[PDB]
Parts: sequence; C-alpha cells; structure tokens
Amino acid sequence: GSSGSSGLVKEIDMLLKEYLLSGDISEAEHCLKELEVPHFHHELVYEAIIMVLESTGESTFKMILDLLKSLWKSSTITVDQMKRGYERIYNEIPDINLDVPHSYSVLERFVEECFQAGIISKQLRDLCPSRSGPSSG
Repeated sequence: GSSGSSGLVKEIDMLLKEYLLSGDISEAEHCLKELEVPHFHHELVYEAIIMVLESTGESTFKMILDLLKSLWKSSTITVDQMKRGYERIYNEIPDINLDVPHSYSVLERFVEECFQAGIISKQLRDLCPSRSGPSSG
C-alpha cells in the first residue's frame, strides 16, 4: 500500500491527533499555519467536531471546543471557514447517526457552547440537527 505521504486531507487529521495526545492549543496553532494550507481550513473544523461525536468523554468535547475557539480568535479561521465545517456535519450527520446515536445531542451541546463563545452564527446554532425523544426531566 502506501507507507506515507499518500493523501493531503490526512495532514489536517494528524495535527488534531497530536493536539489531543498533547493537549495544547498553542502547538496545534503553529502546526496548522505550518501547513500553509488555508484552503484546507473548512475541513479542520469539520474533523474536530467528528472527534467529539466519534470519541467519548467530555475531554475531547472541551479540548476540541477551545481548539476551534482560540484558533478562530487568533485570526486563523474566518466565519465562513468555520460555517462550512458545521454545515458538512449537519448534512453528513445521517451517516454518523448510524454508529453514533447521541451524535444529534452531543452535536447540539458542542454547537451551543460555540455560539455563546461568539465563533458561529445563529444560522449554524439552529441548523444543528434536533430530534425529540429522550429529552425529558
């Protein structure tokens, strides 16, 4: 097969992987910029969200949450570059709802915090998928 340097989209992933293994937004920040690939930003955000839905434990939820936040405020990610990430998910959530049922919920929770942080728009906050079911007290 391919030993290494097979796909580019992978570059983004790896970065996030190390960010979670190390736990330092600063590091990721540099790594990203070091990739000199701005056109490959919309993907990053998309992957991050997938990490929280795919992975279990408030851990990823937090780290990832802050990751996107900081990076954004760090004039690294533009509104759009961020909006795209969410959209793809809201539309690609169907395939994720297969293995990840809570996905819908987990996503709503993650997106919520983001909105408050002031990184996304009301369009995204709402766009997020919402299915009535367990929601009960």
